[PDB]
Amino acid sequence: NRRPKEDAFTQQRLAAINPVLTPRTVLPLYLLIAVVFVIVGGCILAQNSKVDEVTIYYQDCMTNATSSWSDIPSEHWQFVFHKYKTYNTAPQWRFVDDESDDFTKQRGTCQIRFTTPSDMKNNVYLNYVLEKFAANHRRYVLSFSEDQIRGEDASYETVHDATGINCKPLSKNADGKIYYPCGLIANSMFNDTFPLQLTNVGDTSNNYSLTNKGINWESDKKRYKKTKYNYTQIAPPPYWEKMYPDGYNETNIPDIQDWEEFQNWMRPGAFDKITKLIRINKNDTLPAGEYQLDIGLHWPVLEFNGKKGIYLTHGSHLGGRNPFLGIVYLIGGCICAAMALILLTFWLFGGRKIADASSLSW
Amino acid sequence: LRTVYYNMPLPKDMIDEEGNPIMQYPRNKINVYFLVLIILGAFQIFGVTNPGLSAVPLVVIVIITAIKDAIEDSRRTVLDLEVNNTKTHILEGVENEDCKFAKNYWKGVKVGDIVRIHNNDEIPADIILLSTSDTDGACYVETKNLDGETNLKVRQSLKCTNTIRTSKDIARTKFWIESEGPHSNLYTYQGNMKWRNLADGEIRNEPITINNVLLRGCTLRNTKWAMGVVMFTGGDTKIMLNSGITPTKKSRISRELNFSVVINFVLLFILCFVSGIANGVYYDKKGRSRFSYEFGTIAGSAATNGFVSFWVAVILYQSLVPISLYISVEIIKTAQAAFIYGDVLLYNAKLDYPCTPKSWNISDDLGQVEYIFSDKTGTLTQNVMEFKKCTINGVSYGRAYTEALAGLRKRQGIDVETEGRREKAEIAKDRDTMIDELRALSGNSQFYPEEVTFVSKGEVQQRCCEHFMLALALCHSVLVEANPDNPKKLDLKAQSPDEAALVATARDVGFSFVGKTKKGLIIEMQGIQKEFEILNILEFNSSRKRMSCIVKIPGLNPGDEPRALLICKGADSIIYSRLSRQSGSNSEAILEKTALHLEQYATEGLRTLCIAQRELSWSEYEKWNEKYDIAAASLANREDELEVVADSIERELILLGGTAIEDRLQDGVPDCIELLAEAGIKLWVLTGDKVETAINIGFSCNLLNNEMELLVIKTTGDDVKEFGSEPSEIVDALLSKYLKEYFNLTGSEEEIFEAKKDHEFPKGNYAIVIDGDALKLALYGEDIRRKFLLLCKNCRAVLCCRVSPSQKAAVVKLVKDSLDVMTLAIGDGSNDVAMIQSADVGIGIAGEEGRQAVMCSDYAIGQFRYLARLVLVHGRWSYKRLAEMIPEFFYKNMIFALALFWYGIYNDFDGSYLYEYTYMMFYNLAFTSLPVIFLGILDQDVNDTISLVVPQLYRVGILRKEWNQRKFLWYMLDGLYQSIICFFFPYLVYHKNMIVTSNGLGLDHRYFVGVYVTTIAVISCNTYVLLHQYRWDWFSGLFIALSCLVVFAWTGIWSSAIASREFFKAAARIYGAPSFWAVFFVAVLFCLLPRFTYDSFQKFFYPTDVEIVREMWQHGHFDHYPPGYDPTDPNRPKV
Ligand SMILES: *[C@@H]1O[C@H](CO)[C@@H](O[C@@H]2O[C@H](CO)[C@@H](O[C@@H]3O[C@H](CO)[C@@H](O)[C@H](O)[C@@H]3O)[C@H](O)[C@H]2NC(C)=O)[C@H](O)[C@H]1NC(C)=O
Ligand SMILES: *[C@@H]1O[C@H](CO)[C@@H](O[C@@H]2O[C@H](CO)[C@@H](O)[C@H](O)[C@H]2NC(C)=O)[C@H](O)[C@H]1NC(C)=O
Ligand SMILES: *[C@@H]1O[C@H](CO[C@@H]2O[C@H](CO)[C@@H](O)[C@H](O)[C@H]2NC(C)=O)[C@@H](O)[C@H](O)[C@H]1NC(C)=O
Ligand SMILES: [Mg+2]
Repeated sequence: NRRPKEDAFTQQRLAAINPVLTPRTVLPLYLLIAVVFVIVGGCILAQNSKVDEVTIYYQDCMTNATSSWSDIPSEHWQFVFHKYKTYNTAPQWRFVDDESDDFTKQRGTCQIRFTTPSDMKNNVYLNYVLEKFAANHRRYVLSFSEDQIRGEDASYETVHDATGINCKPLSKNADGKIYYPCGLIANSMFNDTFPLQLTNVGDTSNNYSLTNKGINWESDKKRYKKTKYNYTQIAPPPYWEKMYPDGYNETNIPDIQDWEEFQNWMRPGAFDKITKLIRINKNDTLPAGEYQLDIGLHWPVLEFNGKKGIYLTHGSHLGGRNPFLGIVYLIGGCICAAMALILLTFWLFGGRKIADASSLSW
Repeated sequence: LRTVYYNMPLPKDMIDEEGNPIMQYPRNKINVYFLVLIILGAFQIFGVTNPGLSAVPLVVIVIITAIKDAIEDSRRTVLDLEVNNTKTHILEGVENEDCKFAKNYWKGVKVGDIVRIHNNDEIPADIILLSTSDTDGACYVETKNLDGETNLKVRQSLKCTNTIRTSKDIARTKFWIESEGPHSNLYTYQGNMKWRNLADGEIRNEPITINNVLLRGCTLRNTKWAMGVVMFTGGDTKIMLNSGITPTKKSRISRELNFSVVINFVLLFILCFVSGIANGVYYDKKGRSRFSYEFGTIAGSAATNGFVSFWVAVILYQSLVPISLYISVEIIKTAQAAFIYGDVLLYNAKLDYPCTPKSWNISDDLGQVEYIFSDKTGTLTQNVMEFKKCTINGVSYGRAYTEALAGLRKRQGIDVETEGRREKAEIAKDRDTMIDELRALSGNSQFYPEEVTFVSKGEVQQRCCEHFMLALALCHSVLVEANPDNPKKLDLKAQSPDEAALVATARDVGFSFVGKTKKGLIIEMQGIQKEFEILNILEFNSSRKRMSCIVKIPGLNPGDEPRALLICKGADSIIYSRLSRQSGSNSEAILEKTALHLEQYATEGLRTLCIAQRELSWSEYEKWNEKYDIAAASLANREDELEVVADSIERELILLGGTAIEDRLQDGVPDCIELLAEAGIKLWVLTGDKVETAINIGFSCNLLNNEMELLVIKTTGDDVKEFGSEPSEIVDALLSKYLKEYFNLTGSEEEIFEAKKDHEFPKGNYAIVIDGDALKLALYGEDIRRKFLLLCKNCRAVLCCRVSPSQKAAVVKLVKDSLDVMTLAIGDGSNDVAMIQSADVGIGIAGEEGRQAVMCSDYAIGQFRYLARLVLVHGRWSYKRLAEMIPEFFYKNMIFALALFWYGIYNDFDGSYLYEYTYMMFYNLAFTSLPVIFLGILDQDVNDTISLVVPQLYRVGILRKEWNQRKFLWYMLDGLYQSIICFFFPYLVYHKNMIVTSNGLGLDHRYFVGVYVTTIAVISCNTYVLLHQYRWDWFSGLFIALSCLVVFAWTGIWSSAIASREFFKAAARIYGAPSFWAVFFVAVLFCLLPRFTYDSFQKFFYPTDVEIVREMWQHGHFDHYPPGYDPTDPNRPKV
């Protein structure tokens, strides 16, 4: 009748492999981990020592530079190659002018001339570093609006008070217009202009092009689309006023379908320093020698003792160069090996034998 | 009194005294909305109230007290929720023939229906019956929750109250009701309905006693349905008010669990004012980058005293992990109690009754029992009386060898030397019969080889032999009912099992009795129905202690009326005292050695009953019964005249012989007691018996084997004094000196500082048989009960004999209170229901004629032989499972929700998150809250046939080693370690912060680091449950892989959807990047490496008993034991 359904699950007779930790299933499990994570710790640092970078900080180029060429004081640059270990041909600044056309606190095209004796091989990436610009506060990274990013319209209340993301400080001026990229992220954008080509200087004068097409992901334009409204009742945010001194006309509406250095700034970097990609070249190789680029300064970094800079690199499959992710395998390998030759230094001389069930046979 | 009207729609806004809801009764629905305001306010959309540092005594107090007990109860709100609606029907609303009430729909549960109850439907309230379909309303009351008895007492609705029955005759009554209120009673109610007719159309009464008031706590069997108005409400039904006297708050884990939750909050409020003192040292710096590009006040006070709308966005989120724990163990304990119920080896196949758990809450508290309290009659003996021996005028022929195995303690004779001697004598009984219709398959009777040529024929010994032999079957209390399967067989029901032991044997002795009818009682002769009859009955009572009858003996000769004689039987208190000097049977060479032959029966452990006879006068034979109709049967039966008239004329009493009654054991009890007492459980037998047939079975069912001290209490006094003069009085000094002598003979440890205690099993074997009236004088006052305890604590198995049924519940409260130790109480009967409720786990044997100790129990095992299968298999599993997953729940939250804090030091404690808004939601719901359910359900540390063979694995439970607070603080420090690995391993990939992509495009949002952090946290604490469980298998190994790739498949579905802002492609950006898969294989290692080392260091060099057994189990020490094995069974080999 009510015999309770014997089915090898309700009596818990599930087929079961019953693992037992002896030194027969453990020492072939510590040795197999210790021999993998060293030959993976060698294969990764083989890949992650060939990676070459160029890092130049230019934040002080307005003050501590001259109209003539002067070398960088070397607390503002470091770069390492895999064919040239010791390499001390220092790059040099040139601050052109204070051009006196609505002059601001920080302006004048700092032109940096660097020297690379190797080849950033196929894909060459031009990032930009930004130390001590804390861009991860509570109110900062929650201040944009997804209706404007996806291109659609906006009311005043759709961007002022919304769940999570809202343009709470920066949705209207005294005139009371709608800012088109509202929020403290897009309002405080890095607006230092970069050249579209690294000039070849001294030897050849055959230039090296750097497009900003395909500067982030191809499957990303389906949320950064073109705007839906073309209104004169919108106007740039209060720090874009040098770039648009009279507002949006019918022509200067920013298509963020392909204005792709802005799509990088709408992901706020999550730490102290920030590197966002701004110039790529998927076509050519970078021949060795010496180059020069022309950065037009517009970003007032010096008041909070911060930094700006350059990060020219060729990326691996593991990204850029970082000695951590290879050296932590050989820490993860030379500890499980050291805990394989301690748990056998004790097992051969402590030496428990598999016996009767103790403490009940005492 | 009380007011209930009929056919009203029961409005809500009315106050009028025609109204039924204006009495304002409560419901049967005796929270969720408070949980919703937590989750909405927690981190995102709808924050109702986030005041800051003022709710810090508001949220931590409600969840540990007001929300723990709401989730803990699994029968007050779960058996109250699933019972609804209990057959809502469609014969409702539209109805016609006017003067016919159009039917209504009031609520779900209400008063005023005509809603039926079918078979297997839990009745929503207390009902009085109105109509059925059978004849004479052939229905009854059932006793599953609140009522208690076994038999099916027929109960009628009145013969014109049962005129209305159809759905054409449904709305055809109306009358108002007198009732009563709250009384905390079970079998008392008053009422009367002057109800309205159907046929006549007039108004007519109906008397009400208790028996038509069936209850809410019922579930109907064996009949289809019944009808009635829902007369009484559900909110006054007293089953939750009578049961239990305890709130069954659980055990040493779930009463110490809520202290473990507070240590989680206390060691997380510290990391909120270390955040508080580190966010005030950030505002007074003013050289940081928070003023140019950020537009606010040049001050602090985000909400109050810094960024506190983040800090109380974590406290209100970390107040969801204790809420998730209480839901996590009320799915484990509901499942660990649903595999006891579904087990075929805890099944009473003779009665078709599985081990039904009457408390789904506790199963863990089985696994840490070390005091079993029992009862001899019922719970470790068979509790059917059968007739073995008898003495007849000196001769007592043949000995059915059952319990001379402890009177002959030094060796047993059942091998070949005494059993096969009398088994051949039992074959000598059954291979031939002198009279037919002897059943000979269930007899086991008083065996009778031959007396005079196998038929017994000047021999006056036989003349009064069959006189009393038929008399014990002629006159007795119960009546011989019929077997419906076959008319040739006769079954016998009784409430006194000894009295039906006589009648069932005397049929099988000879002269096969069939019919006990009020028409008459036959004796076969001549082919004509020669037939006898009785006049009346005299009831055996415990206030009477004896039994007589009033029998008819005819006048068998013409022209004369001969002389009759009357019967007497019972216990031997006053039987031996009244001597015989005038009858033909005097105190002589017969009468004293047959008393010795009844003194010998207790020495081999039998229920010594006697049989005797009466003297009268000839002319007083009518005078003896002419005052009985006016003084005994009319009104004064329960009053004290029946003892007075049974002492007046019988000043001396005539004794002839005696009848011996013996009680078997239940099946497998001497193996079960052998099994449980070596597992570490000091078991105490609280019996209702004297010394020498409770210590007789104490060697039969092998709880006493070697040591028992010879005790001579030899007192007859009492203790009316308390203040001084202790050596002046006899009894109080002597039993207390007996305590200190048998201290100072066995060790000078009279002691006052009670705070020392071991739970270790005692080394020297000892046993106490204390004598009922001694423990009453030992549990009485202060400083004598503690001399009683540490005496009994230093023993294997004490026995307490002649114990009052209130003293049973007092001696189990003594060990439970004065020591920190939970106890068990097993039972069957209304004499230790107070013992079941007293102990922390009350097991109850079911299936008998008494079952008040079944619905009041905590489990419902069939025989006692299942107790060592419930405790030692399903109980120690429920403590090695659940004292492990409880610290596997306060580990896997701080592997994850402490990296919210470690991204405070890289955020200046300013208050940005690191996870999605759905990696905070779906972490403790889908990602990792699934396998700690299955370490709680599918973790057999050793197999089912292995914990029975090695029962000493249960000593982990007594000593409290699988659960202590110090085990817990090495699993919060194991989360605080692995929350710097699961965070700083995706930090130091980004710490120089290059690109981390093969395609060079880079990904460094806050949310693309919390996919590097969550996905190496969900894997590095799903393997940690996989590595720590015993018995990896096919079902829990499956759903620990399908919780390892729900994290890879909830990114790949929600991030690819456009509704997730910042996200369109966190599948391909992250998982197709070689930097994720190169750090996913390091922090999975570094989270397991400091514990798979320690689990290998501890399981090699300081091992526990539960791996030493399961590594012998793979060498093959336990190969020959079959699957589906229990030693405590006779029908299977023990090997
Ligand atoms: C883009 O580059 C401009 C440089 O022209 C960055 O500087 C910001 O320029 C605006 C326009 O002049 C400044 O607003 C003005 O500030 C002065 C005080 O110096 C005040 O008196 C005026 O009434 C007006 O508000 C703005 O202050 C200045 N930014 C800072 C930090 O001083 C601008 O930040 C860049 N935009 C980006 C990166 O989005
Ligand atoms: C609206 O304003 C924009 C700039 O704010 C004007 O764009 C400039 O047009 C002149 C015309 O020759 C160019 O020389 C500039 O290079 C343009 N600016 C940029 C950034 O490319 C635009 O012409 C204005 N609309 C009208 C109708 O005059
Ligand atoms: C290649 O680079 C040369 C660079 O030469 C000078 O560049 C500056 C500014 O770029 C320009 O003002 C001068 O006229 C250039 N010539 C001299 C003699 O100073 C430029 O010609 C172009 O940028 C590039 N030309 C080609 C053909 O690619
Ligand atoms: Mg009993």
